Amino acid sequence: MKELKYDVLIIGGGFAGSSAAYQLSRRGLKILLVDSKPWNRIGDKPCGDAVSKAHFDKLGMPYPKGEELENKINGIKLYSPDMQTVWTVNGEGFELNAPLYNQRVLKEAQDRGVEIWDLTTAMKPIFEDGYVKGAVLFNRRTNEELTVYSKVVVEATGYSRSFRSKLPPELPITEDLDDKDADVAYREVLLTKEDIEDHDYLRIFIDQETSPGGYWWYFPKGKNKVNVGLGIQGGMGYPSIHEYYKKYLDKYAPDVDKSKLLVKGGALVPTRRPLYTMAWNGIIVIGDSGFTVNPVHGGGKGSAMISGYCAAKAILSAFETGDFSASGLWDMNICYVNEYGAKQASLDIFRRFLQKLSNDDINYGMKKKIIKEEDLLEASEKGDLHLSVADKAMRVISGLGRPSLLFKLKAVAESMKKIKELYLNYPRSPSSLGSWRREVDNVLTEFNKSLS
Ligand SMILES: Cc1cc2c(cc1C)N(C[C@H](O)[C@H](O)[C@H](O)COP(=O)(O)OP(=O)(O)OC[C@H]1O[C@@H](n3cnc4c(N)ncnc43)[C@H](O)[C@@H]1O)c1[nH]c(=O)[nH]c(=O)c1N2
Ligand SMILES: CC(C)=CCC/C(C)=C/CC/C(C)=C/CC/C(C)=C/COP(=O)(O)OP(=O)(O)O
Repeated sequence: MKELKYDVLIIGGGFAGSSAAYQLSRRGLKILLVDSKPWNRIGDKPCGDAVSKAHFDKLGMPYPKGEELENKINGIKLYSPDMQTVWTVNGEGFELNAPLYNQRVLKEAQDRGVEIWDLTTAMKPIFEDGYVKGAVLFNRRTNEELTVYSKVVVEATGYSRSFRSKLPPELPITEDLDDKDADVAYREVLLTKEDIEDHDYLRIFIDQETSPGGYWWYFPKGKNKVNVGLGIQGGMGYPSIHEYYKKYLDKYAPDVDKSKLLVKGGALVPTRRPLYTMAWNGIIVIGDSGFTVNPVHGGGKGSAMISGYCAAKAILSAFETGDFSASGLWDMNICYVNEYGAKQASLDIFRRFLQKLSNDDINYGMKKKIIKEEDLLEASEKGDLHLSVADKAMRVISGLGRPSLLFKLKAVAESMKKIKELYLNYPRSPSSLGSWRREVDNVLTEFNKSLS
């Protein structure tokens, strides 16, 4: 078989892989990125396509321009199940043409020295002496099977986790996730018959009956075009999401023209803390493959880009030291936990609480102003549930005259506090990973039982 030598092999060219490629470019490294999809389809996984502007501003990723930016976003309207209470959170963001932006990032990375092979699948790892050392690839453009050696593989295969899942199962980098720690989500993009009211605002609709464990959404892509969809929690035995969509679409999108559909599709999305380690010998995992998605609102394009930024940093450091061991690449973990992972862990707890609340609970809490709509924004910043907020919330619901899980909010805050402390003390080396992990698992196990 043909054998090639690269510094870095990036597997997957979505927001995660393309960010890593972009952030590693113009540095004199020999980099190959591969994706199973043809070029003009790269980036087209079903998504609501909404990304906060802050992520581009902090990472130095290109702003979306032209046909890439479908609609400027100025905030989000959050709807109670009975739709009688709406909370507004203001903030700048973009409704993207995801494939068009994604492909432009890749083409610029390519112009900046990164080699790209589309229609190419990494079929199996090269693994020897405890190290990932590359991949066997099948290039369906050339109908060639190729062996590529790399100092580091960047695993950016999305939810498929189609490379790291083929590594020896004893390795931390092969960590799987519980079925209940992901959503299935489905969306369509449609034209609308009436102008879209406040089209610069996303709409998110909480409802445990029409989207159990997730939510419905209505994300305008223009004055007369909307991305509408829902996500529901996995591992709960729920019926087909396509059947939820058909049944309740009219509730959330009565204005759409069902004859003018531009795109439709679904996929899985992780909703948990990240991989306990995103680094091992000769490999870093990023994006959905590394469980980088915000457990509460399900947004992962922004955090995918953050994970690509951290990966590039750790890899550049590893080429300085010559150390591509787990230890040599460990800054991946330190960087990612700092930038988003600790926040995710806190929100992993909070998610579990939200998914157990009833519609009556959520209607009541929102109507009684259990929190300010402004406290929502502060909490979303680092995923913190502060004392004064929790205490006030408890006083607000103190008149409620039925059993409710809302009264567990104080204990939720306590568990969030516990897990945040653990992530603030992320293991400085691989040799501490195991005992730290068991501490985190114990916090989660104790929390689960508290809600049962
Ligand atoms: C319906 C729906 C809606 C939303 C969202 C998800 C879903 C399903 N999310 C989440 C967000 O879309 C998601 O977190 C990111 O797109 C993940 O990007 P990645 O690059 O990690 O994976 P992604 O799956 O995008 O890319 C993985 C790539 O790897 C390739 N690949 C896989 N295995 C391979 C192999 N062995 N060899 C070669 N290539 C391989 C695939 O071809 C693919 O291009 C979201 N996020 C957000 O911020 N805003 C939102 O609006 C939403 N809404
Ligand atoms: C549909 C699924 C599965 C996920 C969606 C993921 C989401 C909700 C993405 C929204 C991203 C977006 C457009 C955010 C902009 C709106 C907003 C409130 C941004 C807040 O960011 P900040 O910059 O911190 O706010 P400020 O500008 O007020 O400081």
